[PDB]
Amino acid sequence: EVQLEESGPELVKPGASVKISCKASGYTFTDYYMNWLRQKPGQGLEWIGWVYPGSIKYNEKFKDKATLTADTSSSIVYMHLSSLTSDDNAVYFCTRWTYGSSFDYWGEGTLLTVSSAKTTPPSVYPLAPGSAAQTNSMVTLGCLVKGYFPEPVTVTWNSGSLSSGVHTFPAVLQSDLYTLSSSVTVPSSTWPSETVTCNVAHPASSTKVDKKIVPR
Amino acid sequence: DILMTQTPLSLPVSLGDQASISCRSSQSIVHSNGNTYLEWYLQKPGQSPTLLIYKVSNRFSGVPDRFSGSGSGTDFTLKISRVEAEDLGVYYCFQGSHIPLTFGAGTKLEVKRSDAAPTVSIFPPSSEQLTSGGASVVCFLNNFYPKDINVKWKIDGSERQNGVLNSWTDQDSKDSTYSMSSTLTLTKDEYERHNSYTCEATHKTSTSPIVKSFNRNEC
Repeated sequence: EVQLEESGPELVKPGASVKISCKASGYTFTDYYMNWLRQKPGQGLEWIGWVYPGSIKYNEKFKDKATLTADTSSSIVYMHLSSLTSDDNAVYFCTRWTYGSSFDYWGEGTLLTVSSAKTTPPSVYPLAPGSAAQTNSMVTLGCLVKGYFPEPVTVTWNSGSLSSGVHTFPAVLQSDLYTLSSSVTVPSSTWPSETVTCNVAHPASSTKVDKKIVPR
Repeated sequence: DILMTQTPLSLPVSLGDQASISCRSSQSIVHSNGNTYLEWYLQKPGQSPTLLIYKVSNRFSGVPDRFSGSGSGTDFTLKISRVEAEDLGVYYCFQGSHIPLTFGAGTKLEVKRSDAAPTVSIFPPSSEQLTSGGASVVCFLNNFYPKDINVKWKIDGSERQNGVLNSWTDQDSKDSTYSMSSTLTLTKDEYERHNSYTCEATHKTSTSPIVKSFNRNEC
């Protein structure tokens, strides 16, 4: 078991600094460089730098942002990232490298979120059609889950009963808070004759909201 | 820096057929020692990248023989002779000949399916939200293929771009479609100053945009 174990996810405030670790086990630590990489959501991998005792190299782009250190005694390296902004929201990976080899083993990634938001439960708004949508074989309903922090939120419909026809969209940031929507398409037969409710759970605030979708 | 250009950025494939992805470097990635340190990595959602190929054409241990790499100099190809479900992910080419080390932007391998027009639904703001002083108008554009779609909001016939937030699902594992949500958020006061709200979707499946709208003073 060669393993690179990174520290856990970090939620830090803008301007703060964070120190992410990458602990190496199962191989001779001083035979490999540790490289750090950023991946912003939905984007590619960017090389930050490597750290090896006596050899630390940065990508120019990260030179003022990241400080890499290695603690050979404990076979751990650290990437310190300073004056954080939401531009630094990313998954950071470490990986190892040696001469004649490649990035063969990687850490699991450490997700960094930089936000000044407080834990905030979602407002959940039912999305019922404006009633010209009262004619087709299928009706689409939704729930707008607005203004929560942090991720995640879980959305189910009729407590998981309605699994088919469900689209839960990835959350987006809107004034430092997340907004997500979910849609469900059900037979016109079944709504409004049957209750449809979106069940929204936000574990960080221990809040659940079960919003019934009722005609407008 | 050596810019690594991958093409295509999204490659629809059918399971079992071959896929090729191109990676071109802006300069030669032949190292002075004459090796070409061109590597390919595969990343699946939520997972670390995995090394597939190194030095252009060598498979890393455990990489099945359906992956092959070729190329020289600045033009490189990763070929998958028979795409399996487990191969779906994002492929990155990487150069380790020059500093800074650089990756291509990634080619996402996606499942090909027949074109599907989006089902578009528009939703006026809920009364609950209006009571809070906000007005989000939501447009769902569901179950379409291919993923390329353009959504435009019009309010009283004029394009509106500010306050729009879009979100896209990944390809649906069940039907290989994509869906998108587009939300226009206004204040209740701004919302009440306009009559017609239109979500307009341009998608390859029709020659003309798909238009859903509602009039605020209707029901």
